[PDB]
Amino acid sequence: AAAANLNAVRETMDVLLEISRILNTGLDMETLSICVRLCEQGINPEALSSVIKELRKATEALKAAEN
Amino acid sequence: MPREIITLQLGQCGNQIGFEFWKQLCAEHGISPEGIVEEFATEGTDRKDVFFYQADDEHYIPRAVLLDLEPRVIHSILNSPYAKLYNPENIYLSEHGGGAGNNWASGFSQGEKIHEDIFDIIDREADGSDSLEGFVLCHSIAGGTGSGLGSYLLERLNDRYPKKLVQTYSVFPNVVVQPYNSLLTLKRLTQNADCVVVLDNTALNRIATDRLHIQNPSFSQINQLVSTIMSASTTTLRYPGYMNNDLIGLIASLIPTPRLHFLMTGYTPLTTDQSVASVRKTTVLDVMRRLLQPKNVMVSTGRDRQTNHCYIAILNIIQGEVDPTQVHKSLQRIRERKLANFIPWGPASIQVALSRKSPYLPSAHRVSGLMMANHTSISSLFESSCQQYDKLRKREAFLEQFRKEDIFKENFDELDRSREVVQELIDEYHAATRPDYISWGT
Amino acid sequence: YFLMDQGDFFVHFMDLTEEELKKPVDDITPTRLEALLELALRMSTANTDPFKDDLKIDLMPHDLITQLLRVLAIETQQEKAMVHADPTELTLSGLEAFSFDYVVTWPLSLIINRKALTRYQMLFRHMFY
Amino acid sequence: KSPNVLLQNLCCRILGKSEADVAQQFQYAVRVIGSNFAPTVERDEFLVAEKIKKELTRQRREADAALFSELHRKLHSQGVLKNKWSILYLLLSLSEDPR
Amino acid sequence: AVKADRLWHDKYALRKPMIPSFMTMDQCRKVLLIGKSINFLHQVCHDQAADLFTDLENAFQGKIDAAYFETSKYLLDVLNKKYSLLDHMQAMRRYLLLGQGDFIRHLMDLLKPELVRPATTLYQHNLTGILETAVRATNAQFDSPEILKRLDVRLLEVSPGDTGWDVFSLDYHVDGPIATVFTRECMSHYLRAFNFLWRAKRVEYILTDIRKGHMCNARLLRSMPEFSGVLHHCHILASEMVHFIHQMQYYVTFEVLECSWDELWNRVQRAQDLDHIIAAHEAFLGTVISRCLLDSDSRALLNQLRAVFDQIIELQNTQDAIYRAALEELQRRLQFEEKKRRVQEFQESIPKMCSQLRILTHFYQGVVQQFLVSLTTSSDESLRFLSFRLDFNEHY
Repeated sequence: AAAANLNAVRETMDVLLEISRILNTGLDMETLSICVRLCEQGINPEALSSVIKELRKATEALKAAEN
Repeated sequence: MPREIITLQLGQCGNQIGFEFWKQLCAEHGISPEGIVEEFATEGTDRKDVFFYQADDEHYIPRAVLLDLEPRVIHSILNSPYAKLYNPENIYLSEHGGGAGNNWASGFSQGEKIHEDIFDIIDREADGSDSLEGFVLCHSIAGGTGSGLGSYLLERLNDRYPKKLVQTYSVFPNVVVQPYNSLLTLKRLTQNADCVVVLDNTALNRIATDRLHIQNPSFSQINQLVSTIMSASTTTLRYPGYMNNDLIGLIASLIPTPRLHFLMTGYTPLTTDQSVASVRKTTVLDVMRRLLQPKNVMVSTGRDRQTNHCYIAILNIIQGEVDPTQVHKSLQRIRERKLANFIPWGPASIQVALSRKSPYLPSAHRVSGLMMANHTSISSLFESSCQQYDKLRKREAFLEQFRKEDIFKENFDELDRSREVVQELIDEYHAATRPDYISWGT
Repeated sequence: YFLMDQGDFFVHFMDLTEEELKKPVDDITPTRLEALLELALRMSTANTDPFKDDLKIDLMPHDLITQLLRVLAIETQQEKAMVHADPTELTLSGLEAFSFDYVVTWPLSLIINRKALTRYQMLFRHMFY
Repeated sequence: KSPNVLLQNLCCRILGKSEADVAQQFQYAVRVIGSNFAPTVERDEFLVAEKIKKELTRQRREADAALFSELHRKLHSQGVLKNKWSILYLLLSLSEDPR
Repeated sequence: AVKADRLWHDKYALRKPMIPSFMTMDQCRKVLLIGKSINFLHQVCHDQAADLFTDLENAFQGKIDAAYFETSKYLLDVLNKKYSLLDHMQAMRRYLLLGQGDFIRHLMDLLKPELVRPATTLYQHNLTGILETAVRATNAQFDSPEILKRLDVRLLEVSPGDTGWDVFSLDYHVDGPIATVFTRECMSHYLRAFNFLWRAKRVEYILTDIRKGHMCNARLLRSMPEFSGVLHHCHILASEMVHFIHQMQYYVTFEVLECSWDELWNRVQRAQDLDHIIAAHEAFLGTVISRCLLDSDSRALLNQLRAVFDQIIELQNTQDAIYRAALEELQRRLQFEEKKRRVQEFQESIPKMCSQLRILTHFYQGVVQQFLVSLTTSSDESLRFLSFRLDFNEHY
């Protein structure tokens, strides 16, 4: 029972990773698993994407200033 | 948005070709000599708006400006059945009836003198155009007005509309300054035009004599052939297809890019209307074979045995009842048989578009085809022009009238630069026979 | 077609067949052979013959010489001797397996049968070579 | 506290600096995170398929929609993750801008 | 409760057990066909016992066939002269099968200075208006105004400026009364073939861009040849790719669009029955489907085509970047002249171009080699003839 549930959960996570790969989303495994858990537990995907984009833009601005 | 094309008719030849082009468009669209749509043309399959503007009275008016330095022809046009087609306010004629005197430099100086009126006309037509695609200049390279004023207008259009295509209908000669006019015009076509359709009067005369059995073909008949070619050039506009419906794409396919803009023409059928060709169903393969026949090419290219000339690109607009499967089979057979030699340094561009004819134009042929081809043997014409220029320059021939004009009063350095540009063009055409041509000039 | 009346098409096909002289033509599908034949057709006066669409190209498992020898050696003591025979020692066959067949719909399918079709194919290949 | 720890953990590894050093970035993140507390994604199969098809066409791919369709089945095998559509929309949004 | 697309197909059904033994299968089928034709003429066209058992095997089938023929002929006439069935066929040929030369390449020619520009300032409504304007001067004046209203185009929108070569697809539909001649699946397959021919046209457009650039810019500027070495290193590979992709374009635009469109046009031209025109549409669809070679079972051909497209796109992008850099450098040199380091940097920029063009040439050679091997080793003689024609191209 529990082993089957864990197998189903891991199959779903692997399928989500594969779908992100085929979509070329460019989302890493840890970030994808965090965003998936955030959406399962209840959070606005719009807000999460906006925060991720703001953080990535700050990172790229720091990298450009480094260059 | 409309896709307007402004026609600039320069000198006798340019104005006559523009007049015959507008006549052909009227005949294809069912428009009366006054510009009014004929009752039989209410259900037309073409919207005049592409090349003509529509007046408030449902009159279709050509977006054509006719410029001549001599009153005789303008007065004959205003006394012609087509006088009502053109807007009289869109016709500028220099009151100084002195002309350019068959001098390219004088024609250029005159274009400079009439710059404001001409660029005002071009801007008026552009603003009356929702999405003006470009300008088609119909001129001769050997005269004064059509060469000089045409080059001036090409320069000013390239400067003001650097994103718009410049197509030319350039009449090649069969005037002691003719080599100078020809060299200057070839220079300006090479540097400031996106596409030059070469209309060789020698080849047109040869075709008129050999194929129509016309003893001494008149200029009127040559201009009728030119207008037929111009109609075939606009045939791809009238039938909605999937590709290359604009002058930018036409120029890029035929003049094979803007610097390689010397275009050879081909027309089919080349037969007098009196030649009722017996009951032979013209096949796609027969069409392509006739276009590939040297006797059906409307440009006199030298059979130089030294240069292995090749086709850079070919676009065939086939108008009429054409089976696309027969078009495909004809292209396949042409490739397998290598019936045409293509550039080795670039992809073989052979396109075939099938379109329907205008319901208003009588077609004796259920299927016709025009080929516009950029082919390195066109270089033989530029080489001939260069040899004529060098023959005149070594003799300082016909320079006395040039020295009267300010551009040539001190020296001929602009002539020498034009000769250099034409030499570079010749060398690039020779490179186009070689697989490294793509890298030859750069 | 089979009797090569108006053989200018066969003269044109000689040059296409000459590019294939190493291996028998049966090693290559007949679709491109028929495409070459039809692209040669429209260059010759053949419009007034609405019966060449019933012609098809068959790839025989044996060349003209070999098949002829086996036909003239079967039900005879020659089959044993020429069972080892090959066209490499003789003229090489790269275009002698091309043949014409006439597939026609019923009830005209009753007129033409494979017993006659084999003789047609052999005769046409011999004439063509 | 979860949004705060999420943002700090994301900024400490994705960026070489924390977004508390630039208060504009921190303020923007904290004002973006708290707008709504429920996912706002398209939960229809038709809309998900349309988004995937448009993404693949803008990617110049016209044969991987079957792969995305098959992968979303493996995702929907359990039938206990109702925001898989939410994460697919998140990936769509993160991939649409550069494409 | 039958849609307007199936008033002749499934407006009425057949009951196998409910057919007598004196009436055959084709007899019942023709009876159903005649009844469906009559109902369709009523609904959508809006214009104009012992003996029966015995005559079943003498002339009842002939009467049924004649009635079905006449009803189908009248329905086809009404649809053609009322709902513009032939006009809709010609529209779908022109818009989703490249039957009259204008469309996608002209839109690319117009948008080439604009496609690189951001698509956040360019939206599908402006291009829809441009298409509507330019289709009137085209053959679409033959199409009904509702047809031009139902015809649009999808293009780059909402982008900072990037590739738009592979995003261009005409979408076409027919009205309700005329949609019994052209079914839903028919229009869907027309759209699919339009997308395929759009990919093909984008590949051909990249090839033509390369060709026109290397035919013209060579004769548009005369400068030092020390930079021409890396140009030749790039352009040998670029010309091999040009010839390959022109061969592909000539093969595909001939064996995919043209044959199907000609067969459909000939069948419709001789078609006097709705079943006849439906079969013509189905044959066109099948011919377009057959040569796609993009299905799952054609994974090798699909990957080879994707690799060829990516190679063409990369070559075009690198050629454009090289041309931009050379233009900048030579403009700076001309400004300096008008007003040694410039020449030194212009020469130093050449070796990197040569190395990267050697790498690109090697990759293109490898990919073309694998594609030719896949074509030749296959049991389809069409691919072997394509490989033979490619070798005849004097590039391989």
